[PDB]
Amino acid sequence: QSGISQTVIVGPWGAQ
Amino acid sequence: QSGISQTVIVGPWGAQ
Amino acid sequence: QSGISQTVIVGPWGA
Amino acid sequence: SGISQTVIVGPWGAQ
Amino acid sequence: GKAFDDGAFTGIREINLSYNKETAIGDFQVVYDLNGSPYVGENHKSFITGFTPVKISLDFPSEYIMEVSGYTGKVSGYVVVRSLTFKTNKKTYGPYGVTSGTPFSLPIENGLIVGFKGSIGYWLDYFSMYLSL
Amino acid sequence: GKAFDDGAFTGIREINLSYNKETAIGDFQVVYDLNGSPYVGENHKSFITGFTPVKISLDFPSEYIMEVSGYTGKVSGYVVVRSLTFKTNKKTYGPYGVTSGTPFSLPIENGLIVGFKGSIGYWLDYFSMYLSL
Amino acid sequence: GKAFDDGAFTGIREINLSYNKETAIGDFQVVYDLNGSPYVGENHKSFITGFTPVKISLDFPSEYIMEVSGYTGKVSGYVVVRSLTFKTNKKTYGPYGVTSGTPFSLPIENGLIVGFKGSIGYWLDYFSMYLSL
Amino acid sequence: GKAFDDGAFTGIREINLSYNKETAIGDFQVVYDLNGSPYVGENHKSFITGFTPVKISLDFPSEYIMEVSGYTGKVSGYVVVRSLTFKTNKKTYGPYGVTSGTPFSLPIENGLIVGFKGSIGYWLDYFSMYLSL
Ligand SMILES: OC[C@H]1O[C@@H](O)[C@H](O)[C@@H](O)[C@H]1O
Ligand SMILES: OC[C@H]1O[C@@H](O)[C@H](O)[C@@H](O)[C@H]1O
Ligand SMILES: OC[C@H]1O[C@@H](O)[C@H](O)[C@@H](O)[C@H]1O
Repeated sequence: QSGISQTVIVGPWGAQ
Repeated sequence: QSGISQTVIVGPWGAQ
Repeated sequence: QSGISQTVIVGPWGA
Repeated sequence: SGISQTVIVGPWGAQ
Repeated sequence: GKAFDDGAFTGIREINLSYNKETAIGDFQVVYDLNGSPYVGENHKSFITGFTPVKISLDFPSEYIMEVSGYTGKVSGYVVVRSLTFKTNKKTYGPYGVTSGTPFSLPIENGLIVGFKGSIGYWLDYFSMYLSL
Repeated sequence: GKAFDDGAFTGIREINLSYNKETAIGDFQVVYDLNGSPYVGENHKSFITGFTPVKISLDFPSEYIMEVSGYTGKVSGYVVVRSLTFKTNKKTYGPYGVTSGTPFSLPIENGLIVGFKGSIGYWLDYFSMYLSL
Repeated sequence: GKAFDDGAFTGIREINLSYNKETAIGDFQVVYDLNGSPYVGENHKSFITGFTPVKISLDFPSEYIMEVSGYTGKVSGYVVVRSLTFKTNKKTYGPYGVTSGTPFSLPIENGLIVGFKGSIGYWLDYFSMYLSL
Repeated sequence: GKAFDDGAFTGIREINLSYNKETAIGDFQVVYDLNGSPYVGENHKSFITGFTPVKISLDFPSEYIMEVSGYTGKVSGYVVVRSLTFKTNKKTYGPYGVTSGTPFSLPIENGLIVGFKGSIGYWLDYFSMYLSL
């Protein structure tokens, strides 16, 4: 994997 | 607090 | 429920 | 992938 | 309506639902993944009949939901879920039901839907989703 | 617009934003919690001026993020976030901006908003939220 | 030996294991909690017999494992898990097996064991634990 | 000793420590990653001097800790952490301090160490680690 911690991300709301 | 695993929960959408 | 985010904590090792 | 994951500690024993 | 809570699993293999083009979403049931094997969740049934059945069979694990959207609106005075759309990295399933009322959308940039909870009377009153990495 | 990404922190202490009653959300800045101490996030500024500023100071940690809602719509040819409302376990902060176009809502049953990302040009083009237990 | 992997669940209700007071841990089996219901995990077995069975029945959900400790050592030229101890917030179960070789200890300040994986030949070669909030 | 708690971060860029072969770990300080930026954690210094300094610079983000191991033992009537070893997917850093006393090991199959807490008096009395996906 990688040394970067992950987090749930919701969205995007708006353009696209 | 207890031996029950937890999860992120989004909602509710709809009534209440 | 609290406004502070939580993380798994393992340990302590030592005293 | 569509499989959720979890923190895994170990292995303790034969490596 | 009758509340339900499937709880959390390791992914989604299939969503089985029912709708009526005049009213709202009826039945709702999910085949989850549980550690690489399917797990048939409880069938959450409407108190009434006359619904059009739909089977959303996912190409698990490479196909996963990236957005859940729909509409909430009044049907016979009740606030219910009138429509649902499931958007994956491979396909768009829906809309099922009536695209009338208040839109809602849950797009996901990182993480997975791993469970559903809600309530069903004549129609799907409300729902929530379990999210996990 | 100019994309921004604050990343993940341990909670929210304060949200600073600006809006215009004829257009949309302009500025966006967050004072996050970082392991018990305030952490002042970078100020994400609009390319233009003329906005009304608002400070949402939360009673951290007892007060927290239970719902974020708002509206997206067309402003001078662009699809942007026209309004925002932040609802806590104690109070409703908003609506700020123009409540016109298409609604969106993110209610939270379990977990917290721990970060923001998105893009700002003349207005807040879009945004996403980092969620954690 | 033969690798096993139970995957992840929502908690632990029972641990059924076997040991020999002169060798190491033999069989290993877990009754998990799966969203408020018992889920009987597969019984992972030694390729030999002569082990003493032990049932560690937990008062789920008020009772949960806070520490897993034990010993790894050489039995017939093979590095295996010779002993295991499970400390809950209510009681200490063990040591089961041989308190000889190299000790190990997994204390948990925050979070829960939600699954097991490992390998068993004549004895438990190794094991790992799934942790979750 | 003096209790410390750095809290949780996005990752680890550098570990600074000190040790003395006749005693134990003296110093402990971490340079974390906070959303892509190094974040210098507080220097948790021993009450005394005479330690050999150690800098463990990681090739973040490709290089990360897969195991923390060490030894606890009685030094001047106190149970302290006498030795530490950090193994990454690249190399083994350590042992730092003598490999004598009660060993401990925290190997990781999935997830990352995202923070440290503990206590330092004359030596590192104890420590815990924050783990996250
Ligand atoms: O679904 C709409 C409604 O259906 C009824 O049967 C039920 O009693 C109500 O509580 C509500 O759920
Ligand atoms: O905010 C609306 C727009 O503002 C402009 O300045 C920018 O060039 C566009 O890409 C868009 O962001
Ligand atoms: O590090 C070993 C010890 O160091 C002393 O100075 C302190 O008073 C003790 O509480 C313990 O921390």
